[PDB]
Amino acid sequence: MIVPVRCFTCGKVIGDKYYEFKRRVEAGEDPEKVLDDLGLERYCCRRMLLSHVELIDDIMHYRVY
Amino acid sequence: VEAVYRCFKCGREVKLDLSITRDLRCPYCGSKILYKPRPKVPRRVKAI
Amino acid sequence: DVTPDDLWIVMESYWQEKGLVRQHLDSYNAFIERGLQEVVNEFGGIKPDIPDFEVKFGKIRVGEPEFQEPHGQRKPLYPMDARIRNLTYAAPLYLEMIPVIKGVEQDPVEVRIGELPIMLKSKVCRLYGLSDEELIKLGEDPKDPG
Ligand SMILES: [Zn+2]
Ligand SMILES: [Zn+2]
Repeated sequence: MIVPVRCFTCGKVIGDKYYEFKRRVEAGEDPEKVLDDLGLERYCCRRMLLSHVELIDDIMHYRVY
Repeated sequence: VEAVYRCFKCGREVKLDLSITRDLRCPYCGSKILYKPRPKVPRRVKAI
Repeated sequence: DVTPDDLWIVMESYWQEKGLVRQHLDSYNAFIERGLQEVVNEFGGIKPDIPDFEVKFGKIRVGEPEFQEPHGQRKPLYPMDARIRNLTYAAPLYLEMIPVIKGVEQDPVEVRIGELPIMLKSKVCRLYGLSDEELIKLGEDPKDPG
């Protein structure tokens, strides 16, 4: 549910760039420019950041012990 | 033998024995559901 | 003129205001509101094998979802507990009986005639009108339509 550590296709580490991308996009910057700045040229990597969902917060509230 | 259990709702610690207890109850909040906690022993998981 | 991208804004409000399962909730709410009283008024009353005593029916009232514990008293019930303890999410059904002695009516009496299962998120369920925080605290998915 949390952001994947590595890109599925080419194995590049993109786990640490998700929050940066989200915060920058929310500020109104061009998503393409932000992705290029972060250093993701192959669209295989860009897909992981663009299509991700953060469901960990939604499923965190129910505990099982 | 006496065993350890956790409440479903309040998540507190509740101790009782099923073979004797005629009425399961959480004394702190009255919940009728209890969990069996994870034992404190190491387990090995393969990262593959 | 208007544009399809504008009509989309209007159309979205339809699903925004009214859920996707309204055809169940509306019918069940109408049932609770009127159908019980109508089906009771259809029968009218009960006339046993008695010389000069009979009972005519009155109003119907349905209470909150509750459960009579075997070792305790009636307690409030929630859907999570009901579906974990293999219970049945139902509420008590109350009926008023009017006794008639020799053609005159006596004081009404209210009795329990049974339990009626409650459709979730209906106008009588405990989840009605709750915010997402409360539903989270009750162990429910806030996106559940009921
Ligand atoms: Zn990649
Ligand atoms: Zn408890």
